[PDB]
Amino acid sequence: LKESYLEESCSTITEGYLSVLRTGWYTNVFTLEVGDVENLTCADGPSLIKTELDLTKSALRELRTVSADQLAREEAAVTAGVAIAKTIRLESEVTAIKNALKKTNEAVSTLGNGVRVLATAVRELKDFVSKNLTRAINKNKCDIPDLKMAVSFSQFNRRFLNVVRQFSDNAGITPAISLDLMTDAELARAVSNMPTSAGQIKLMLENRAMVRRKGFGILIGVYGSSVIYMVQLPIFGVIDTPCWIVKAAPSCSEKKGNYACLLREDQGWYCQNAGSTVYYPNEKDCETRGDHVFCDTAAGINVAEQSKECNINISTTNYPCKVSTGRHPISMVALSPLGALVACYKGVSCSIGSNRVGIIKQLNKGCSYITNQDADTVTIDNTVYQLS
Amino acid sequence: QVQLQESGGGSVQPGDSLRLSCAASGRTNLMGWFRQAPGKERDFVAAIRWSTRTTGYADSVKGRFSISRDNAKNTVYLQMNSLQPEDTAVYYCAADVGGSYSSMYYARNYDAWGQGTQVTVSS
Amino acid sequence: QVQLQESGGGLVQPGGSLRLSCAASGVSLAWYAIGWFRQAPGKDREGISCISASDDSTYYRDSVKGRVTISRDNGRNTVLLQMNSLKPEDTAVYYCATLRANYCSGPPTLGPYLGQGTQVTVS
Ligand SMILES: *[C@@H]1O[C@H](CO)[C@@H](O)[C@H](O)[C@H]1NC(C)=O
Repeated sequence: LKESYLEESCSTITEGYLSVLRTGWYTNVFTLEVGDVENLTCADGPSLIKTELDLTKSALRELRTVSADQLAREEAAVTAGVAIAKTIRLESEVTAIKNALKKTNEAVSTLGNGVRVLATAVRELKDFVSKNLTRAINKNKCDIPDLKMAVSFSQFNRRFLNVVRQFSDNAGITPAISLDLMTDAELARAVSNMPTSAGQIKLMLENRAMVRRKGFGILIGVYGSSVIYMVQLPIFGVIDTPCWIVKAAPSCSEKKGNYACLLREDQGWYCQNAGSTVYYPNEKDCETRGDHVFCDTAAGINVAEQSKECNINISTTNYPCKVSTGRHPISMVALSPLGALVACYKGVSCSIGSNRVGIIKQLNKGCSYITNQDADTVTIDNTVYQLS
Repeated sequence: QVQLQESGGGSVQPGDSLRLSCAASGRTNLMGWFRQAPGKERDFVAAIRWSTRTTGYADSVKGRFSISRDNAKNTVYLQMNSLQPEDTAVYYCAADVGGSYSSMYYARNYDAWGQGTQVTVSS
Repeated sequence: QVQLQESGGGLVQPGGSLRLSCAASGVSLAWYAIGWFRQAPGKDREGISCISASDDSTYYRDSVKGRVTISRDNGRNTVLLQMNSLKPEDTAVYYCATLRANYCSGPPTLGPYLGQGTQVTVS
């Protein structure tokens, strides 16, 4: 990273960051098979299997009601997701997805809209119910001497119960993708199937947490014993393009006593989203992972190419650079990725110091740029900032 | 949060001038004026920040308008001279309870908003 | 992060041509504002050309204007600098670089990444 100090505007541009920008959404439809648990009955009273089977049936009914509510209610991210979900809810699409996964647990499906989604099947609970539990419950007796059966029921219905709980606690649209909606291996498989080049897929597989964080899930519905839902994952199609951070402080001069202060109002993150310069005002909109900067394409603001020139000549006429003016100098510290801007004016004693030897140097009045190699701490009166 | 009370609008003719006022129910740091015109989107007109004691205007308005503040009354005044048909809009007063710095030129950085005041230029 | 490598230089007679190329291993320079600077013996390092990231606008210093052309090559993954009618004054080490704020307009300003250079000699 290279941090350049602009004396004209008492600012800093830090450059060298490599971008990672979202360019779309990939839909992974999931079909979780529960089996014919609603044709099983335990009439022998309290048992572990009975409690587990009651939890399972109650969950299936709760998810049916939640889907009813969601569909009675649904009559940019969640907008597109709900659109593609209404597309999938068509009977043709549901049958086509359940047939595509007739002999495989993963397939590439194509909807009527041309949308290319990934269909996945979670068949563990159906397999347990049809190939084991149904034979164990003979003549409506579930207080059997096989405790491994109850343990297995718990193990194989944990995920179904968790999915139902998360979709019911959020009315059909979860804000986050849990490990029960989509595991880590399923997430990697979804990433590998995204419509983007190899480099983006490699970068995203190496940063799966960032992908999961920006994703959500939408319940499609309960079709028989099959709970169908969908996970929308971010597709980062633009990578390794320039990003830079601008940080500023009040630049004040004096003329015959009258002060003139200027402060850049364009501070924040900037990234070259493929021919469009995008500005993120709040630094919480971007996160730094090593050399890469993940910025949320939402909350971004397109700015003209000419705005960049504010870092070369703040007084340019080719663009109205965003600045604020004043006549009352304010002393301030603006920490930059590799240092700090220090505006020191009358009535303030500013200094730079170290963690081992203490104060290094009193700063002169004006705007100074301190590097994290020159000092470890900056001080304005009694306020102390620690540099990176 | 703070509630903002605006005033001063009107129906004025090309070339004439108006003055708008906006007072706050509490302490404000960044206080300014945006404007949304019929059919267009909300745009920045001018703001003052007290943390940095600085003032900014948009390019469309610089030279015509002027913004001033009374810190004791948490009040902000906006003089609007040489008003032309293209300044016809609903001007909203915006404010920020205070704290961290952030650009004045962007509405997302303001958390308090008024209902608006009409300014109509014609004939 | 980004390792710029320059190639295509060498010896030529007066009036000869050359095709210098700027590439980045594993990184497409498609949306990088790129600049060609040159260090001549005895003189200061001057930025002679640059190409923009938005609309591929170009800048050429009058020293070389008309005798050089900057463009994007290899599916827009590399940057090409063609040079014609070469003079002995062009003898120098040519570097390719990224520009400040990803901006090319007028004399280019050095950015975060600079190459190692390629010698161009004109007997
Ligand atoms: C499920 O059934 C298979 C045979 O159908 C059996 O081998 C396996 O042990 C059963 N699983 C459990 C948990 O009982």
